[PDB]
Amino acid sequence: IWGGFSVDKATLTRFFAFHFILPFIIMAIAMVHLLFLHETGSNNPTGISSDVDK
Amino acid sequence: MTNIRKSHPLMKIVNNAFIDLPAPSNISSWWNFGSLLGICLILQILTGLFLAMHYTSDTTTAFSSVTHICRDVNYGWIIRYMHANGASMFFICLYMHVGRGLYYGSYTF
Amino acid sequence: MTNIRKSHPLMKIVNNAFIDLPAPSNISSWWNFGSLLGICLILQILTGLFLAMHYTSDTTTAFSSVTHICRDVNYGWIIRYMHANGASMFFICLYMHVGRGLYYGSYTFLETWNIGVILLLTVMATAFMGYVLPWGQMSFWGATVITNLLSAIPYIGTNLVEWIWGGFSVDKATLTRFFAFHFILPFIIMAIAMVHLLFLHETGSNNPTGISSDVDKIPFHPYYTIKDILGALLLILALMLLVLFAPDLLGDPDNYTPANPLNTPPHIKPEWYFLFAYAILRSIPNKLGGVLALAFSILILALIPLLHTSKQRSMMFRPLSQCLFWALVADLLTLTWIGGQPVEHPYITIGQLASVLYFLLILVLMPTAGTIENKLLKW
Amino acid sequence: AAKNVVSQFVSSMSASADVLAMSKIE
Amino acid sequence: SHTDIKVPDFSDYRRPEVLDSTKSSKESSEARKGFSYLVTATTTVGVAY
Amino acid sequence: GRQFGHLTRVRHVITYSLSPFEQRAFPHYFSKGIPNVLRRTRACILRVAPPFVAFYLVYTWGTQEFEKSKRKNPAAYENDR
Amino acid sequence: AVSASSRWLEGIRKWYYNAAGFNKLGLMRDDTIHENDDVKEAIRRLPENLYDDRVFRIKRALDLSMRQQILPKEQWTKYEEDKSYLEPYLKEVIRERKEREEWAKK
Amino acid sequence: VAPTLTARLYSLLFRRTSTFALTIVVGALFFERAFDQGADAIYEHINEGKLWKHIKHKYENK
Amino acid sequence: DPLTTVREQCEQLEKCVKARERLELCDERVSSRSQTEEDCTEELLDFLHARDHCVAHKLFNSLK
Amino acid sequence: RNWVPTAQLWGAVGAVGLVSAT
Amino acid sequence: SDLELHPPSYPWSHRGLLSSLDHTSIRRGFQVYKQVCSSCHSMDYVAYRHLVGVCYTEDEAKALAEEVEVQDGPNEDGEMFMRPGKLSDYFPKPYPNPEAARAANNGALPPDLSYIVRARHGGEDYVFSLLTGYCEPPTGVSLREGLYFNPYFPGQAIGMAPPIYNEVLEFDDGTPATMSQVAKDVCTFLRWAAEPEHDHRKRMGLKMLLMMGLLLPLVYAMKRHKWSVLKSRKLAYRPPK
Ligand code: HEC
Ligand code: HEM
Ligand code: HEM
Ligand code: HEM
Ligand code: HEM
Repeated sequence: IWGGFSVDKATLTRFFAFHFILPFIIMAIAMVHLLFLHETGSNNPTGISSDVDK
Repeated sequence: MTNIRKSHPLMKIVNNAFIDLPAPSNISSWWNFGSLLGICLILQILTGLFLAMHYTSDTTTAFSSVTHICRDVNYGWIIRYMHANGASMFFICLYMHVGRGLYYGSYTF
Repeated sequence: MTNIRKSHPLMKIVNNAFIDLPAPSNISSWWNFGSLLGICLILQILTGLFLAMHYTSDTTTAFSSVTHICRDVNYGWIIRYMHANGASMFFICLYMHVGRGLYYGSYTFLETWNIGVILLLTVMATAFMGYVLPWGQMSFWGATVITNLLSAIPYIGTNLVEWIWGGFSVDKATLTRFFAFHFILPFIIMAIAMVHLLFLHETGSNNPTGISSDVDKIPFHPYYTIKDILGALLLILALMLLVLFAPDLLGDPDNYTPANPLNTPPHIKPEWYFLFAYAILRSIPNKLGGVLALAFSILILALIPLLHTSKQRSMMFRPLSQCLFWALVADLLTLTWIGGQPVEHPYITIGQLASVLYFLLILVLMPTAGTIENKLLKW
Repeated sequence: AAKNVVSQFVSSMSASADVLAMSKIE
Repeated sequence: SHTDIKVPDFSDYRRPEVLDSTKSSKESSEARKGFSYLVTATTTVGVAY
Repeated sequence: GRQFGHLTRVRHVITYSLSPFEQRAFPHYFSKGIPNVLRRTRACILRVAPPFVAFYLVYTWGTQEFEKSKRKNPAAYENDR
Repeated sequence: AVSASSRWLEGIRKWYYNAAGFNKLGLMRDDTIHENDDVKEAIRRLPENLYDDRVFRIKRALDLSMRQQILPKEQWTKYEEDKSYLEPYLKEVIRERKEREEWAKK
Repeated sequence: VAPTLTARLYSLLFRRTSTFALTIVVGALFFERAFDQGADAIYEHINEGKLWKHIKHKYENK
Repeated sequence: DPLTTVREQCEQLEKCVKARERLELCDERVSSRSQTEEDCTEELLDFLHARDHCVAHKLFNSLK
Repeated sequence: RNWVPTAQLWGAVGAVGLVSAT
Repeated sequence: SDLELHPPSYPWSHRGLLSSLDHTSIRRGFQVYKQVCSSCHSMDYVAYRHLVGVCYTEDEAKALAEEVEVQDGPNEDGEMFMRPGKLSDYFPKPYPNPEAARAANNGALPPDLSYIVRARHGGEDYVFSLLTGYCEPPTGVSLREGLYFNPYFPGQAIGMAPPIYNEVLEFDDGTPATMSQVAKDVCTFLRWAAEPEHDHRKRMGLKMLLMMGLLLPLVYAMKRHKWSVLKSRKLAYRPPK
């Protein structure tokens, strides 16, 4: 993980690259998250289905 | 259908999850954290890409680099302090999100 | 349904565009370039992320950095040369892809052809920026000459070139920008590719014959998954053959020289994938005329759908167009040759004729040939 | 709001006082 | 009418082991699956390398 | 939205197929390939080859001239005079 | 005034018709058509016989394409037998749509 | 009669995919080693004495 | 030692003899009409090529 | 049922995989 | 616009796909660089890592790298009190900094040989034919003393002193130091500093080529296995008609 015995350059450029690419990967996840949620809609404070009120 | 823009393109239909979707009536303010959650993801990104438009990833420079983004570069200061602070928000928002899920049993999903 | 894994998860259903989808039976080997195109994007991506795991984006280091990636880092040498060579593949593959829809009328899918075109020109920008990252003589000067080519625009140009560069030349400013954009364009591109596939899944893939195959449709999984795997096999073969036996061969540029801003390779030129455009640009005396003409070379693509004259979307059954089709590819090959040529009489005069022959073939010859053929068939 | 916000983000690329400092000074 | 149907001569496309119009394929085809599955197991074993 | 039960209408067509394990995957390949490869190349060659041939001549001539005009440093105008 | 010229086009036309290999596949000129909206409606208007036939010939065709084999010399489509069976149907469809367009001017 | 080599192989190892994969895992191992060994040797042969492996003698332990 | 011999040999072949005549006239033309802009370099450029093609193949079996 | 014997060869595969592969 | 002569495909042990580098050549060449070339041209990306790459031991190169740090040492790098010992130090820069370097050679700037082979168009051939290429100025030609005439330089003139001459140096073993014999060894050491991966990569090539000859045929069969049903398929059309 560190790319060596300490945290010198090697580690520092790794974090730069993963920091950069995580958020893009995460957006895919978000959308995947949204996908699943779209199949049953948003729960409420009462806790009951709202299908009768949409 | 004819000239119903939405379902014409198949692509544009996929966007009707925003406009046409069944959304419950009653709904605490808490749920706005989903949306804001995305908001933050998009802001960090735009911000990140500009900072990573003037940042260097070396021992020597990195400190300097940030220091230079906040000094000589035009509107780099807000961009960077917007990026730092954002991430706070991003988390403040995240933990509202999970609270709500914990409390109303959204986690049933 | 119960326990039909596929449709259970909604997400997993979405993936049955690979396994269950209607696939034409008859189907040249040419089609394997779509899939291969996507293997190339994934390859480039993993490679890039490992290279950008040990690269730096500064004037001072960049060169060194790449140089360090190829020497002290473990298996970074192949990773980098795989990277470089990859992109050649990525392009070789892209131009097979476009040829196949220029030939077979796949471009009939307007929507899908406009996303393609977007794809092709996105991949063009990424390759333009990634070649400069190393910061070698060729890179340095190539980004100056191209970017500055933008300063042909009359009112803005000038100001605009300086915005893009983030200064008056190409110093640090510009080199970090390219690093950032190179890294984030392929991730944006991936969403476009999936938007491309989306549209194309609404009408299925065309064939040699040019006729609907709904009467003869095959499961993608059984058949095409092997074909694709096999096509990868060959694809990787070429990548590794290149990257293992002749690393540099296809990378014309020998300029492994750290950039010196006063120094110049009198022979300045984009890599092979850009030559066509280059040659077409030099044919025009005037700077601005060239830039427009440069744009049109590539942007000309979206106009073909309107240009289609025949009643047979398939070139397969049309001689004359097959003949001009091929010429245009060989004209294209001719123009790529001019790209590595001294800009002197012999090449000038050739290039110019080539440039007109390209636009003729696309803008006037083929269209007419389409009509003729229709009238010979009595259509 | 949008106008300044956007403007700041584009000038962020325009030309850094760092570079521009040396511009025109020879 | 649907009786004057014949399945076409497959003799060119089939193979040695199961070409015998008048004999069993059960005691032939045990191997035939092996040899095909053999090919698979090898590929998957080299690729793994 | 269903791609298999909805493609098209087909009446009166019978199809006969055989299992992979009963047949051979490589049907007189050398024999078929030669003839078939031969037969379609020879129907391609005329349509395809030309333009490339063309290019080659252009290439060849084109390079000759260059080397001449440039190597023929005296080409443009002679020495003696 | 076409006696010599237009009794000779048939020669290029014949030439051209076998040139375009669809000849060899067992197909006919009408089945090679780009299936668009007008062709589509003309197609739908075809008789069971006419119509099922197009389905088989394209079936046999796309099968040959898939295997890269040509049909035997004996079984090919001969120019003299130009069934322009789509033409009739296809014409009207266009005819009707031209009218509709025209009726919409004002 | 006996089973052809393949039929023997088949019924011992390829009916059950569990055994099939087991096989493959095993195979991938065994294979890697012989390939290398054989592949390496081949390569070294073609450059006899050109490689350090061949040349270490000269300056080694006196 | 090695290089120097093999070079000579190479220029002893009928095509090297033949194309060295252009060098010989060159050198004299130029040396006598010294003011001329004529380059003797360009003439030499053909000889050298043919000498060296040869050299290469032979010269290699002579080194260590 | 057959799951033990199949879970046991799946067991073995993972193991030999790791061992070797790693 | 002067014709440029081009390098032969000089007979090299490595010209071939499987051919590899000859370390003894490397070794020799190294010394050539070090004695003949260290003086004006640098090799920055080359560390004193010949060990296995050049068959110099770790004790051998340690020693070899120690004396170079004793004479040229880190006092030219900025390690005030540095002397013999270290191995991470890169080859010693002929001059403090490039500007100086041009002054010592009068306007010209001795190119870093690290990558010359791969940098300049034409590879080792060019490098070999340059060094070994030095002929008499052409009738009617003029030459400023620095501007020695070389048959293979773009502009038909180079600022290069007697690169290599017979008996310039001496090798341990006894290899006959001919101008050319030395250049054969010098180029090779350069080839290597340009592409240190030369041998490993060729070695993998061999592995990739055998494997690929087992997968290509294998996977093809798999493709026919599946698709056979389709290509073996025959059709029948039986209308009621
Ligand atoms: C000191 C002087 C030396 C020594 C000992 C060597 N070279 Fe080499 N070299 C020198 C100069 C001043 C120049 C510049 C030439 C110019 O600008 O005209 C060069 C040039 C080269 C080149 C030419 C490449 C090019 O620019 O096209 C090469 C290939 C080269 N030097 C290599 C080289 C090698 C391998 C040497 C050891 C045998 C060597 N040089 C010695 C100055 C000097
Ligand atoms: C990357 C961060 C996230 C993004 C962008 C995101 C986004 C969204 C959005 C836009 C919604 C719909 C609106 C709403 O209910 O507020 C939603 C709902 C939901 N999210 Fe998230 N979310 C994220 C993180 C999380 C986390 C960390 C969890 C829990 C571990 C979570 C669980 C849920 C649940 C359970 C719902 C549905 C609640 C309901 O309406 O009944 N989210 N999310
Ligand atoms: C939600 C996802 C992300 C989060 C939580 C996040 C958070 C952070 C944080 C906390 C820092 C440290 C800043 C400081 O305190 O100085 C940072 C820095 C940085 N981030 Fe982000 N970030 C995210 C996405 C991105 C993206 C997408 C990019 C690039 C496109 C990016 C680029 C950078 C850069 C270049 C820096 C370094 C300079 C600096 O300190 O500003 N980040 N990020
Ligand atoms: C398909 C899209 C891509 C194309 C066409 C592409 C192409 C290139 C090219 C042509 C170069 C120049 C290399 C040389 O000649 O030395 C390069 C370098 C580089 N690319 Fe990519 N690349 C792509 C995607 C990516 C991605 C996704 C990343 C990171 C996630 C990346 C990171 C890098 C880095 C860090 C370098 C510099 C180190 C080097 O010179 O190899 N690239 N790329
Ligand atoms: C990043 C580059 C690209 C990727 C990853 C990609 C991907 C694919 C894939 C996987 C398919 C399906 C299989 C096939 O037909 O080969 C396909 C089809 C297609 N692509 Fe591409 N594509 C790319 C670039 C382009 C370009 C540059 C164009 C044209 C401007 C284009 C236009 C098309 C068309 C028209 C089809 C459908 C043809 C047919 O099957 O009848 N694509 N694409």
